Amino acid sequence: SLTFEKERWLNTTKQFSKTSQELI
Amino acid sequence: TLTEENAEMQRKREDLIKLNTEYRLKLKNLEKRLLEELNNSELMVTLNNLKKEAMNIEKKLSESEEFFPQFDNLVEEYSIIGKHSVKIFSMLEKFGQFHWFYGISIGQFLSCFKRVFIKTRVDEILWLLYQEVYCQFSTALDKKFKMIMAMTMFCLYKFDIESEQYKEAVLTMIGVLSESSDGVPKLTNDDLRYLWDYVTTKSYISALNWFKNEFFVDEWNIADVVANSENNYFTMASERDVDGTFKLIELAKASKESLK
Repeated sequence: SLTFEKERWLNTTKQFSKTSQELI
Repeated sequence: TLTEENAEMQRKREDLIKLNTEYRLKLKNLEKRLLEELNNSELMVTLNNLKKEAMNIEKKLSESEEFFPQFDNLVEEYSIIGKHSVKIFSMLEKFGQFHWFYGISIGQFLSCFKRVFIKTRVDEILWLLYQEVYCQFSTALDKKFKMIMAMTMFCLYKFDIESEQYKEAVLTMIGVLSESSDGVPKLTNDDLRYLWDYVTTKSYISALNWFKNEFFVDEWNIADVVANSENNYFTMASERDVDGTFKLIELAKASKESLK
């Protein structure tokens, strides 16, 4: 049941880069 | 017009309001659920179901992003009507300069643009806009100015719909009628030949009202304006050598209202 939470955390750490780019 | 005629941004506006509310509320709920998970690091099944609903909804809304180019295409499809309305409002504003009593407000134009559809889709809505604005603004202009406005509406329609040779024919017919350009107009039906014969026979107003009736087919008197009206305030004007009380007396007799 923790696979979905792990995937959500992985997706957050993935799109952190696009968050930084579309932050600046 | 895109939220009322085609309802395009009507359903897109309710959809984007729902999407922005989903963004804000689901960001807050994700923060709260992550805080609860940190506190937790029955309930497990509910949290997993909510997470699955969240990722399914986010996936669907991300796949919905490809409809935005279609939305922009549909928005920019209705822009010729915008340019035409800008021309119409400019002509309203400039007929506020030939005389001191023919001013125009933006709210009246908004009211008539709502009332055009409150009661070739682009061509049909454009025809409706021209017809309704002429019907609602023919009553504030005297005979010369009303005839001028009708001719301008007809010429704008026939130049932004028809070809260039008809446009040149209309320009040279106007120039001949103005006694300015001495050049024989080129005709493209019997109506133009009849007009040429009439200006040869020194008859003008017959063919001018023939063209006017060719453009618009519905007339609107003062009774029609006061009948289909929203505000309770009306202003009547005229020239000094012409009275207008007896027309209101006849209207009150017909409408059975106590005129004082």
